[PDB]
Amino acid sequence: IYLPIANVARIMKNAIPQTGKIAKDAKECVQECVSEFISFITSEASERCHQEKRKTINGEDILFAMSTLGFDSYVEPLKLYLQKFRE
Amino acid sequence: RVQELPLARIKKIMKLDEDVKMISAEAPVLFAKAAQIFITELTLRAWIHTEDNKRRTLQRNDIAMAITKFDQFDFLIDIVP
Amino acid sequence: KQLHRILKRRQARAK
Repeated sequence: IYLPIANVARIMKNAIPQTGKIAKDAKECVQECVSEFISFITSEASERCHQEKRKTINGEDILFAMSTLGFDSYVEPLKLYLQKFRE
Repeated sequence: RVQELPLARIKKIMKLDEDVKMISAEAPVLFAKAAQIFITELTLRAWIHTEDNKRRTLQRNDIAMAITKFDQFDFLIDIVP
Repeated sequence: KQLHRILKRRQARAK
């Protein structure tokens, strides 16, 4: 299970200079990496929820897993995105 | 826009986890934005190796090199060998 | 900081 390749490729293209090109196998590689990112963070959150005897993975569990595993810089932009999403 | 990412697909990936019971509504939304941040940073770091090799086409080996060089990407060790 | 989660994910992907 992967996010749509066209969405992944669009985000990749926005990151590199306008004259750059991205090979199809690089797009497919990043598609795989994204899914592993989601599963890696989810595994950390799910083990914590299990230990704490809770049945629902909440947003705080995801953000805390990111903070623990080296993605603390994501916490503030994610909170802002979700809040703007809810407004 | 990050809103274009399908939340059902993100939820499906989460649900592969053997210990996931129920998922909050906000969890896939957070992952949608995180996916954009992650793709952008991984792509930029790989592009360092594209240019260092005098190329203008980003290739899979560039991603592999970026993963080895950044501690935050250690978890991709088996994905891009 | 990722090591123990990496080891665990390898086991999950094998299944």
